[PDB]
Amino acid sequence: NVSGSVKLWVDTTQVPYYKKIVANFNKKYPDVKVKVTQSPNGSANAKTDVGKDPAKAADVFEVANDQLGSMAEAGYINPLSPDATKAVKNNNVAVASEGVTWKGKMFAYPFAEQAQTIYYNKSKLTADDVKTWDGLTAKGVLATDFTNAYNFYPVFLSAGTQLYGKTGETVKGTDVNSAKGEQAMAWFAQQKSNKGVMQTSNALNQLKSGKAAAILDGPWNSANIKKILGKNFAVAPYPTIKLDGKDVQMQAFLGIETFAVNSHASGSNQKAAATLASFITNKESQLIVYDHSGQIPVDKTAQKSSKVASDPVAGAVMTMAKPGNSTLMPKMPQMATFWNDAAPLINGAYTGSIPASQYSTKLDTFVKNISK
Ligand SMILES: OC[C@H]1O[C@@H]2O[C@H]3[C@H](O)[C@@H](O)[C@@H](O[C@H]4[C@H](O)[C@@H](O)[C@@H](O[C@H]5[C@H](O)[C@@H](O)[C@@H](O[C@H]6[C@H](O)[C@@H](O)[C@@H](O[C@H]7[C@H](O)[C@@H](O)[C@@H](O[C@H]1[C@H](O)[C@H]2O)O[C@@H]7CO)O[C@@H]6CO)O[C@@H]5CO)O[C@@H]4CO)O[C@@H]3CO
Repeated sequence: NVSGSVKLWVDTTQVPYYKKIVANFNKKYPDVKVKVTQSPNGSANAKTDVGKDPAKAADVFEVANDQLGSMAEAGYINPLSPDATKAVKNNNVAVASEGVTWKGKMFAYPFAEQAQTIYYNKSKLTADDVKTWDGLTAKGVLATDFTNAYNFYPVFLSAGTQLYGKTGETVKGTDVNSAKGEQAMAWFAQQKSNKGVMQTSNALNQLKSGKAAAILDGPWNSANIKKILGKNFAVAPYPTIKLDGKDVQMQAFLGIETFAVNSHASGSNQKAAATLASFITNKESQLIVYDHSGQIPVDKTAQKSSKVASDPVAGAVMTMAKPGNSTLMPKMPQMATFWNDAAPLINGAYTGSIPASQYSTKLDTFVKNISK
């Protein structure tokens, strides 16, 4: 039997359908009392919302894969048991297992495969127009945010640099302090004068108002964007960009969204938390998330289901996941410093706060900063 009381943290707009998933959980585990709330500062802040006060934080909480190495090293999450690991590995696609694995051990329960794509109004741009960045932006406005390093750091990967080495595990392996890194900086700077590129803190709202023909966004907004665009909805994988005169695919990050179990819980509450985390990341639950938000399951069976297999967003995400089209977000403990420093590096190049004469210096400083 499973008994106990557990608190579950999800994002604000996910609460209604996680209550449905928890109702399904309670059909099987009637004696577990679950309280579902939104998290204090959203899934993007999980490591900080938990770490501020582990005993007060949720027992099961939503967290993206990049945060897991920090939380594992800090002791906030324990490794999954051998049986739990076996189930994650058997049930989900390989990149989901890689996403939750730190130094050979799994630390979370994966549920969604995330890659940004182009979402666009097909009455304003054609499928051919969206194949190249310059061609798209010559024909319509793409709204985006150069202050968000998740959006734009992968241009450095398109440029041929590595982030924490070959597989994202090498502390000193970021090599953007190079001519290749400068090519990416120059690309950001070029976009400031591209009249088809609109800087905004809310690209989705510019799509909704009709001021943008296209945005870069992820599958957490798939259903939202389908509603906004209606019969004009279209999606495509990321386009090519020109770096040093060559056309190369513009990358996105590949992220894996997960639930983790707070290591504070003990006794029956710990068992209940692990059971809940397994359940809410199972195939049925992933498909409920898909039905509501359009997020893409990591479950092998769910991905091949007719419903997901026919969704154009799923197809674009599966393209994005291929080598060369994205890179899995690393999960080094240094990732907080990486994100903090990457955003001003990129935005400084875009706005001109960092002029070309400073690219090499700033990239050298960046590598030192993120490699401690
Ligand atoms: O912008 C939307 C976001 O805004 C608000 O969050 C605050 C947040 O509370 C602050 O802590 C801070 O965020 C920091 C993070 O703390 C820091 O870790 C880092 O974040 C990086 C993430 O760790 C990394 O995973 C990735 O984030 C992706 C993520 O993988 C995607 O799943 C997707 O996340 C969605 C979130 O799950 C969701 O909560 C919401 O996020 C809000 C948040 O709720 C709100 O309170 O929507 C997003 C999708 O739009 O996308 C994110 C990328 O945006 O990359 C980030 C780095 O970009 O750095 C951030 C920023 O410095 O600040 C934000 C407000 O800016």
